[PDB]
Amino acid sequence: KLQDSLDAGVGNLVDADLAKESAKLQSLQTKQQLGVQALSIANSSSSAILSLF
Amino acid sequence: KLQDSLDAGVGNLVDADLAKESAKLQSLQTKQQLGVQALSIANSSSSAILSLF
Repeated sequence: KLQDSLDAGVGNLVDADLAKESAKLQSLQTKQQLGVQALSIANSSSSAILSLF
Repeated sequence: KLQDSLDAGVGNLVDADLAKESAKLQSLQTKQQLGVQALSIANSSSSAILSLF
């Protein structure tokens, strides 16, 4: 019983809660796509000046 | 006879009614599956915003 409680305690110390990581994963994938889109918007600022010339 | 009645009384105090636990077990397994499905629905809320960009 003592060996089982030491192993369960190690699990309390280091194990991930995977049900919570699933939510973090989905939101982070959406954030990465929005970040690529925002960088694409920032890249195009120079093209606006071409119209004046 | 007194020893048998003391042992039966301990059983009245602590024993589980397993026919009732079988119903609780089945309903709880269904509830766990529905909870995983509900968490899966909640995880997907961010993906709706990607359409606007």
